[PDB]
Amino acid sequence: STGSATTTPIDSLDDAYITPVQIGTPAQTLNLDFDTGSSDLWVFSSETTASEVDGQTIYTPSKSTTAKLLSGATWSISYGDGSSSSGDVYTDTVSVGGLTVTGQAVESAKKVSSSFTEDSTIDGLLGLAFSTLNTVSPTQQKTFFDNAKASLDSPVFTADLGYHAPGTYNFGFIDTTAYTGSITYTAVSTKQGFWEWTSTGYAVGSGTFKSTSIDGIADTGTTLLYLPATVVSAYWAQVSGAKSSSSVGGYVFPCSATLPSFTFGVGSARIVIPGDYIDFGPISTGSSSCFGGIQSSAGIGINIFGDVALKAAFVVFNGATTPTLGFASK
Ligand SMILES: NCc1ccc(-c2ccco2)nc1
Repeated sequence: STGSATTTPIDSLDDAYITPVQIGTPAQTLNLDFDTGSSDLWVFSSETTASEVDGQTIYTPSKSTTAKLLSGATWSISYGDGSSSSGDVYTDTVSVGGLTVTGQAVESAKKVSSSFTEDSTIDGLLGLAFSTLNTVSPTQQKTFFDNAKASLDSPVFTADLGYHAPGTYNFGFIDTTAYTGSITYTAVSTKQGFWEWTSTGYAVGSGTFKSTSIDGIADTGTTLLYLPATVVSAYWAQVSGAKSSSSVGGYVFPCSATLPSFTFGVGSARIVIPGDYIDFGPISTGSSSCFGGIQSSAGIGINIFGDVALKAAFVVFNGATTPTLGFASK
C-alpha cells in the first residue's frame, strides 16, 4: 500500500503545516500537524475541556462505529516549546492520503495548553518519530507509520514541505519526480527516539563551506532551524543590523534586509536554504524588526532541523530495520 496527502501551511509564514486525516467510521476529517519530532497521534475531541476549544475541528469517538476506548490508557505530553496536552485513548481507523491503519491509537485530549487553544488551524498532532517516545500509559502505543509500515510497498515516508505553498507527505514510496539530482542518505541514531543525524557542515551565503559535524534532529513539527550558537552568530553577522534580542527571544533583523542563504551538508551533498525562507516577518504587527528563522539551540540541548531546513529539501524518512534519512534538492 501507499498513501499521499497534501500538507498546507497554516499561515503566511509557514509556521506549521496541516495535513487532513480521516479518523473513524464514518470518517471525521481533522487537520493534523505531522510531527517527526514526537510520537503521539492526539486530537481535539468531544472530551476536550470546552473553554480550551476555539475553532478546532473535534473528533467525537461516540459517533464512530469503529472507535473503542482503550481501557485504562492515558497520555500526557509536553513539547519543547512549552506547550502540552493530555487525555485518554481510543483505537480507531485512521487514514492518511488513502493509506488506512485499523486499530490506531487516537489520543483524545481532555486538556490542551493555551497555545493549542489559540491556534484554530491545528486539530491535533500526528507523531512520526519513533514509537519509543509515545506517551501512552500503561501500555505504550505505536505511531501511524509504525502500524502502517509492514503494509507499505517500502517502509518509508517522505516530507516535501512547500515554501509559502502546499507540499506533500507520501507513505510507502519515493516520488522520483519530486526532487532534482540524487537523494543522499545519512545515518540515523534512534537512541533518543528522534530522526537524529549528523550534518557535515554549513555555509553562509556564497561563503566557503565549513566542515563540522552538527548532530540534530529532522523535525517537521518545529518551525525554525535551531543550530549551535557559533553557527547562528556566523549567519546573522552577514545581515546588517541583526542582533540577538533577549526581550524578543532570539535573533531579529531589519525587515528591510535581503537575507543570505544558508547551506547545510548531508554527507558530501549540500542543501541550500534560500534567504527568503529565513524571514519570519515582523516581531509584532507593524514592526520593522523581523524575526529570524535560524536561531540558537543553546538553551534547548539539541539542534533541530525544523521546517526552515526541511522545506528546502525532499526528505526521506527510511524506516527500514536500520533507519536512515535521505535528502535531495528540489
Ligand atoms: N514541536 C511540536 C509542536 C507542534 C505544534 C505545536 C503547536 C501548535 C499550536 C500550538 O503549538 N507545538 C509544538
